Amino acid sequence: GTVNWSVEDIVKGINSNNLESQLQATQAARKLLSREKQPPIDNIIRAGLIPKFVSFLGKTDCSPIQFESAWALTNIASGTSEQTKAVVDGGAIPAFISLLASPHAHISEQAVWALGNIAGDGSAFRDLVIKHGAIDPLLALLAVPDLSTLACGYLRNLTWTLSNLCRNKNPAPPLDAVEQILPTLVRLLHHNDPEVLADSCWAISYLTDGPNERIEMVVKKGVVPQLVKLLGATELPIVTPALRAIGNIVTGTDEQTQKVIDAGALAVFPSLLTNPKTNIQKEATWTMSNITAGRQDQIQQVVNHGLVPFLVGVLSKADFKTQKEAAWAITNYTSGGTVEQIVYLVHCGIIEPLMNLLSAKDTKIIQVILDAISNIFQAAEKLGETEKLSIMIEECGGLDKIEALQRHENESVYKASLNLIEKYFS
Ligand SMILES: NCCCC[C@H](NC(=O)c1ccc(-c2cccnc2)cc1)C(N)=O
Repeated sequence: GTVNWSVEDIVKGINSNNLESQLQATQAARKLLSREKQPPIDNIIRAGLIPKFVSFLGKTDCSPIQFESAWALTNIASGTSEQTKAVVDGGAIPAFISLLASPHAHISEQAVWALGNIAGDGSAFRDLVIKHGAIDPLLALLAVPDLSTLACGYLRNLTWTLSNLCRNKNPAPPLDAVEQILPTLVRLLHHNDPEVLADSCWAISYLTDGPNERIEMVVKKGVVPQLVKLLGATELPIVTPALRAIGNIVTGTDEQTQKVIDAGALAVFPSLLTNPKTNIQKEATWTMSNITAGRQDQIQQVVNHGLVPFLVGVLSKADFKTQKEAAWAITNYTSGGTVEQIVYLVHCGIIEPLMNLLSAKDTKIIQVILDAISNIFQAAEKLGETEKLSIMIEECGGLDKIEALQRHENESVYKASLNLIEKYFS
């Protein structure tokens, strides 16, 4: 029927003066554009078909050509930026917005998906979608008493598009737009479908990526407890964005950080710090590094929850990137912690795995480690145990690693090494 038409025929039919010939060629185009290996998007664009497609969006009298041209356009809009641009340039954005209120759910859904791909392309288009007024009719589609009545795929599409309106930076989305979408986002975050949950979490993790004021608008809606609950999901696609949102939040103030701790976050971290998926373990250790950068009573909760031996663990054996996150966690802990907390850290076994990392050929981790070693001696000098410490470090090959660092490209490293040898050794 409409399968494997040539571009030339599609053009011939869409140009005819026959609504039905056009409908038939438009469907042909959509099937061509829907093929999986190398769909001829640029050939379609070159033939000048986008303006014609955009006009069919307005044919309210012919519902099926609306759907078909919507789907065709959608396929193109899901390609490169240049391709997405051609769709926007054809004037698709207000036309798609008008279709959100289509009586046919298939058509309105298709518009949702298309606005999703356009906003998702980048900041400028995101903000252009918003200016043309997309947010209200998108939100209106979710104004039902119970989200469970909505079609499963329909609801996944809306959540996904909403998350693209939250998605990029430089600039971050308009404050006024974020405040408008957030209440519905809080609600989706409570909906019982794994995909809606994942997408909602991604949205929140976009909105929490930035300055503390941004973090505050989110934290103020009270989602932190639901984020922590989702942190313990079995589904890795829910846990990955939940962990990102949580990690973003603890880069903010001490008070925003305390919210995460109070919600029970720290109880999930023994799993997260030993998680078999390498990126979850990396994210969890980074998150820990921002927590040890906080208050002394916050360091104490890390301590109280038994997470210090997990940090020793990560430092001892992990992906190198995760180990560097572990280094930062320790330098932060040591610089801001009390003497008793630094003493405990050494009692848990921090020194040897710390020294083994001096071997690493990465200049900035070495300074982080040196930074941390110094902070520990400073605790020891308050207790006059600097000597006993020296021996620990010397027993586990720590000095051979420290002495070797003078013969080193960087001399902020050599100067840090230098000082340590004189001040605390013979
Ligand atoms: N109370 C001691 C906190 C240490 C100082 C404090 N530093 C931090 O908060 C911090 C510094 C560095 C990092 C970090 C950097 C690179 C990778 N992973 C973590 C995370 C947090 C500051 N710049 O104000």
